[PDB]
Amino acid sequence: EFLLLNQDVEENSKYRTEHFEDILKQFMGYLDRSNVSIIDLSGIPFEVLSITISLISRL
Amino acid sequence: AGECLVVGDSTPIPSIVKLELPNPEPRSQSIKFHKKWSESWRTPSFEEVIMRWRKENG
Repeated sequence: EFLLLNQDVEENSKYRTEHFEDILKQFMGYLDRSNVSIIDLSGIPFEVLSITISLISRL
Repeated sequence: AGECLVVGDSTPIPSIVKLELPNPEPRSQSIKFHKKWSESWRTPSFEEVIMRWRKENG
């Protein structure tokens, strides 16, 4: 569900291309957040782990 | 640092040669990490930068 593959739900469909600047998240750091970032790839199924890491690194 | 070996037919002996510093130095700029840190808070503008991400004003 983290990839929001079921777009039949309205909540998964409310994310538009305008909702792009805030998906970056801590992009500047809330103006007070530091940037200690932990991408806890623990519970994610493995067959999309490489895909997720590639996504984040390329972004 | 500052030494290279010239290998070729133009020389009898390929050797290490100490090259004097060129003057003026070309604009060799490599970003260094730490000094940018510890400089209070840096706040880039984002409207323009995501605008450039879309190949609008590149």
